[PDB]
Amino acid sequence: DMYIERAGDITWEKDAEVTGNSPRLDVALDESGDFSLVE
Amino acid sequence: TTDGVYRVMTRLGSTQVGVGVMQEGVFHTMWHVTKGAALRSGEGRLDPYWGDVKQDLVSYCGPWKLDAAWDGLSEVQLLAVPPGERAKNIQTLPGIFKTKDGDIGAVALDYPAGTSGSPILDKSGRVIGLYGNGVVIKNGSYVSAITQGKR
Repeated sequence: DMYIERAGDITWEKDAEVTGNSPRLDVALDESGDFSLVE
Repeated sequence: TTDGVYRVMTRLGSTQVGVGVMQEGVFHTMWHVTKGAALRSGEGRLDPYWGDVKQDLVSYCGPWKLDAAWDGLSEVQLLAVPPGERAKNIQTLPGIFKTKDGDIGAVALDYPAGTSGSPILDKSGRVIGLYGNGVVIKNGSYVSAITQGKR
């Protein structure tokens, strides 16, 4: 019941919206693909 | 078949569960979007070919093709495809998931869950990873790994 629909080209856009922090975090990745913070 | 970014929909009513990347005739998304189910593409059927739950990635019709990686310095662009919204580029400078197996770029952007699988791009337009597997740091501040596979 799953289908796909084209949404756009894979292109860099000159002068795009710029947002978001850049945190540095210690993490562990378990067998289930779950990231978790570590200290 | 044609290269591009795609919505991943499911069928009453149609919902967007994810996003993926078509490249070199292979469709790439994250495992938790499709759980490896077959995808319909027009009259055609895309069958899962490679998948890994730990990486949370899956490729259809062939092996994983995307191999570009974050340079650790430059801003990137999340090519977000939110449900009901046209594709839009969000520029950001990645933070870093530091793991015992090395550093993985990460983007502190919080888009609806149907945006999982959206490609993250470098300045040449190469897909350096997919959006939507990550961690929360404090009160829903979601940060997504830049998840990339092996070619």
